[PDB]
Amino acid sequence: LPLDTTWHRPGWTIGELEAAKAGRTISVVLPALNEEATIESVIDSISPLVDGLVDELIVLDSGSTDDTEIRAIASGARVVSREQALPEVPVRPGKGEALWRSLAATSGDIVVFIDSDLINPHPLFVPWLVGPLLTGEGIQLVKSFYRGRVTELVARPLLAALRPELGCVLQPLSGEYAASRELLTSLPFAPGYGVEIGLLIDTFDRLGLDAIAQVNLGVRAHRNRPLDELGAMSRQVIATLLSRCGIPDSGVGLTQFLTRHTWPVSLVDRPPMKVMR
Amino acid sequence: LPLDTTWHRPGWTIGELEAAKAGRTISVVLPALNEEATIESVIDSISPLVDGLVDELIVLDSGSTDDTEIRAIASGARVVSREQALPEVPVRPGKGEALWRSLAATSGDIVVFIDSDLINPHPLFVPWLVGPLLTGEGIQLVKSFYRGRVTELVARPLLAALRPELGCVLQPLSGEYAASRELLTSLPFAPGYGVEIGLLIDTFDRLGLDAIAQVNLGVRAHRNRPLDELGAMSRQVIATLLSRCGIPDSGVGLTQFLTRHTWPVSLVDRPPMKVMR
Ligand SMILES: O=c1ccn([C@@H]2O[C@H](COP(=O)(O)OP(=O)(O)O[C@H]3O[C@H](CO)[C@@H](O)[C@H](O)[C@H]3O)[C@@H](O)[C@H]2O)c(=O)[nH]1
Ligand SMILES: O=c1ccn([C@@H]2O[C@H](COP(=O)(O)OP(=O)(O)O[C@H]3O[C@H](CO)[C@@H](O)[C@H](O)[C@H]3O)[C@@H](O)[C@H]2O)c(=O)[nH]1
Ligand SMILES: O=P(O)(O)OC[C@H](O)CO
Ligand SMILES: O=P(O)(O)OC[C@H](O)CO
Ligand SMILES: [Mn+2]
Ligand SMILES: [Mn+2]
Repeated sequence: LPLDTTWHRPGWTIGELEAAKAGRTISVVLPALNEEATIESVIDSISPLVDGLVDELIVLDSGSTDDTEIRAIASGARVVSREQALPEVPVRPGKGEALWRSLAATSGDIVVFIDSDLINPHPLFVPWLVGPLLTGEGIQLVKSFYRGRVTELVARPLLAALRPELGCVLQPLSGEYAASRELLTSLPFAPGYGVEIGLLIDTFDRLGLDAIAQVNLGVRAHRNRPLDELGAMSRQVIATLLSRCGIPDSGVGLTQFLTRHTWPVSLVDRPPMKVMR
Repeated sequence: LPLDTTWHRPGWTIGELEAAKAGRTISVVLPALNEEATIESVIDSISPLVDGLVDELIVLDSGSTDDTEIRAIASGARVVSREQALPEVPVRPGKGEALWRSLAATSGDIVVFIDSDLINPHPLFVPWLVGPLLTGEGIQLVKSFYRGRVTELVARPLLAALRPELGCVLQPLSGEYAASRELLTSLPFAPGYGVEIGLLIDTFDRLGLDAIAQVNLGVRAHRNRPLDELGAMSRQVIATLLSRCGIPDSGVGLTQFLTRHTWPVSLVDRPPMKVMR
């Protein structure tokens, strides 16, 4: 593949990777909205790395109203609200907002994102993801893949239509990935569920494929959302993808008939966090 | 809805509808590719209308290699191959080809399409669909709806993005619909699975919503295809939708990793069947 792809279990040990840091730091961010059932398992999969390979782990709590925050705290995680991450700026809804704000609440040269709704995640996710950033050259972004309705019906076919160079990316919508701060604070952040696809297209347009790697995380399980919520997610993915391709989006939310309901869509990106410096 | 929508069971009787024909004829087309398990049930749901409300029923056999044709014949249906429908023109693959060719093998002023993979279809499908064409004014196209992964994730959200006026169409991808010959032979036909969405957008752009109605057919069951085949279907739907919206499509087929496989996509429409006159 024209895309650096690690097809089998990476061979790097935790101690090698740590040596390879060479003064660089690593932050881990778990965005979370109402994931009380899974958040503790995810934090626990990663907290053993802290003060070693990982210099920092935070939960970016994105407005949870369940026990996400208390359970995360009881697992020893630093929990940061959207408001605390960036208090001069009023909070908008959606995942992209949470991730963008997380840049202001972390200081790692490398930032790793892991969804907090994962079912029994491997403790090597973070080592496997930072590998190419640490030991490669010019890699600034690493995507995960795994053995994807929105992914297989919406994002990959749309990429084939409009950015076929990215056809080799197996899981463009993957919530597990790592990237340099220099890259992330230089890119705008799409709102809502548009954030991954925006980052991928923006990264590629700006640095080309050679700046991107992907690593196999094996098998993945997570919360299965209802079709209607996916419809809304897909709508936002489309809105962001069309925008990156110079195509005007109507700005009209998807409507569904159960009576009538209109879901929000946003055509507004957050600017590169750099301007907030 | 700005779209003429019949929300409950239509009240027209078969005898009223027949009276309303007023010299107009009605053709029914069942496109079929390897539907031996369901084809007989579908034909039988409709053949009682023949020589009455329905003047003509054909199965457009689209290259079947199972018992579709023999079973359809044994149910008393006229079976027409792609080659027989239009023998001067070599056959291309896909559904859109079959439907376009079916225009050459029928002569009804009204043409009704019904998928041949339906599980126990109602015998009133055809009466319910021709209703607005017979008793309305200016209606040239009638779509069905029902209580849709490609539909809900790809087509409706893309329509919301690019032709939001069509947001009120509940089942844009529905295989059950009827339209005037005058309309159908005036429109190009998208290849493969692009044919429905192309017809809807072309119809709207040319006649506006007032020329379109939709009728509730209740509940629908059909063959559930694997995700990868849907991926390919979605790719073609996207290709056709982008084209109708003036957006250049790469022409690159969707690739999937199981090793690598590329599915065909086509950017070539068939012209209005009128030019073949
Ligand atoms: O407003 C939100 C919505 C989600 N999340 C968190 O983000 C993660 C992913 O959200 P989820 O609802 O599980 O998304 P998915 O349906 O799995 O969507 C997939 O595809 C999306 C589009 O790229 C990605 O954003 C997701 O990370 C990816 O898992 C979860 O941990 C959530 O807790 C927030 O923090 N705030
Ligand atoms: O090359 C082909 C492919 C399909 N068919 C027939 O067309 C009908 C619909 O095909 P199907 O594979 O069942 O499509 P769906 O997955 O159900 O796709 C839905 O969405 C598509 C995109 O609009 C429509 O074309 C379909 O009619 C609609 O049911 C079936 O009776 C097939 O026998 C052909 O005749 N030739
Ligand atoms: O929830 P699924 O089964 O529709 O697939 C979700 C993938 O992990 C992300 O698109
Ligand atoms: O086969 P489904 O369940 O994915 O839905 C199919 C609809 O009838 C057409 O998009
Ligand atoms: Mn999830
Ligand atoms: Mn079907």
